[PDB]
Amino acid sequence: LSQDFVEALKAVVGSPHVSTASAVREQHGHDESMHRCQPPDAVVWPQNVDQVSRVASLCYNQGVPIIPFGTGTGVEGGVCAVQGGVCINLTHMDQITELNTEDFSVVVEPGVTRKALNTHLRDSGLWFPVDPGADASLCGMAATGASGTNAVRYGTMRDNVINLEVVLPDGRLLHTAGRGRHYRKSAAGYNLTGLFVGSEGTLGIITSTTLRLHPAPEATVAATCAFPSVQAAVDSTVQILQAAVPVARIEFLDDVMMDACNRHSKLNCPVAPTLFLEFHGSQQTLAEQLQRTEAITQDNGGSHFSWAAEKRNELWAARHNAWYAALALSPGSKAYSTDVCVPISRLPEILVETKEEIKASKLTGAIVGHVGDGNFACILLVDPDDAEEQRRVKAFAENLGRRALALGGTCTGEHGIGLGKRQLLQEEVGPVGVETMRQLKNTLDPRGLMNPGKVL
Ligand SMILES: Cc1cc2nc3c(=O)[nH]c(=O)nc-3n(C[C@H](O)[C@H](O)[C@H](O)COP(=O)(O)OP(=O)(O)OC[C@H]3O[C@@H](n4cnc5c(N)ncnc54)[C@H](O)[C@@H]3O)c2cc1C
Ligand SMILES: CC(C)C[C@@H](O)C(=O)O
Repeated sequence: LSQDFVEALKAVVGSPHVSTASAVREQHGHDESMHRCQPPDAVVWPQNVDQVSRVASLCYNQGVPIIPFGTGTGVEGGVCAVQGGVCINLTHMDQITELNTEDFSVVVEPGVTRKALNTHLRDSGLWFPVDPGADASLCGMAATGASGTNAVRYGTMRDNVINLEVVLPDGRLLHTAGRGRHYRKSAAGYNLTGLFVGSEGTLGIITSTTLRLHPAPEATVAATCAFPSVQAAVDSTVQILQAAVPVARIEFLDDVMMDACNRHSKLNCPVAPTLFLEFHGSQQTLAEQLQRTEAITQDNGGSHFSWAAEKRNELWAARHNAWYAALALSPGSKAYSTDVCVPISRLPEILVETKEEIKASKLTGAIVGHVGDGNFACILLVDPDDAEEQRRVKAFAENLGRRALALGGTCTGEHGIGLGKRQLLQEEVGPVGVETMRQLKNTLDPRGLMNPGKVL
């Protein structure tokens, strides 16, 4: 970047809020993925939406790529500056506004995390349910189309984003459903909100998200259930869903994952393929749900439920930190991930096959997953210097993605495409799907400067 351009950035946001220092750029050049750190040419922290718009307009008109940056917890290289440019760290805009408890809605800026929102909401009787394990930017979660353990009951980001404020690549300000609007449903025009959820910073910069809030459950029960086999745990999951038990959380850990979590959390669960379960209801609807869920797990060899405020928090903290538990197995490893999602009836086939394929290869791997959605992740731990191992693990991940596609599923349930799944996406939606997505990309970002090299 020229020094005139850098001074122009400083004129917008203030000198302390622009950095061209290599260390600062390198910290913003990677996420949690394997994709090589590619440092942006500068990092900029806008302090308000007007500044976001002016930074975007300056970059766009000068041919400088723009990389939106939330909390940098993505796992597909979304923030990697493959073509250089300006990384826009959005987290100084950290205000919660327009809290409408009577309407179950709130507006959050990119610096607001789920933990901050739910802390702000304690005593309200409301909470925000979509819970990635990282305390991520809520606007980043809208950008990636995130889900979480609670999504099986309470929906994904797509289900819970009511409106978005978006700075388009050339700086124009768009309120996807209209400025200030919030409602339960609409047929008014084309739904623009859904287009920007899961856009990963390639269509514009989300500067606020209007979120659906949910009533806190009357009563909560959590438990773990150990199984003799992966087949037994996943058959139980499918049968629980087919019986329409409205479980709040249903999470799978294979024996490898469970052992890693034990070692990283001082849980001490039996080392076995395991379901972490949570139920929400009145003290008596719970008794009904438990009754019927235990009957199904018992049919498949599940243990009697090991019951879990403080022990349940411990349970879900261990689950949320599964990524770090797996990385801690061999210190220094980074890791590759998968994220397939299949029709639920095909979930037993693909999980059992994945476990078998992990055994049959040199590969080390742990399995954890939002199986209530038909979704799971492989965590594939690698040496950052062993190029041969990385080639095998990438080949494994691509084969797993293609197997999910063969079953009618999707290559990513929640993490997104970034740099890692672009070729799988082309196979998933085919030539007319690819061209259609590209046409939408081109009308919003004619110059191709909005997070280039990602998704498409
Ligand atoms: C331990 C751990 C557990 C996780 N668990 C889950 C899980 O259960 N479910 C799940 O879905 N993900 C999960 N993730 C992945 C990650 O937390 C989510 O993808 C999250 O939504 C990323 O948010 P972020 O702000 O950190 O993203 P970043 O890495 O900062 O950015 C991700 C992508 O979105 C873009 N972007 C970010 N902010 C904006 C914005 N305001 N406007 C436009 N584009 C933007 C970036 O350009 C990039 O392409 C987990 C990650 C970790 C490390
Ligand atoms: C970090 C991801 C590979 C796993 C994450 O999505 C989770 O469900 O804990």
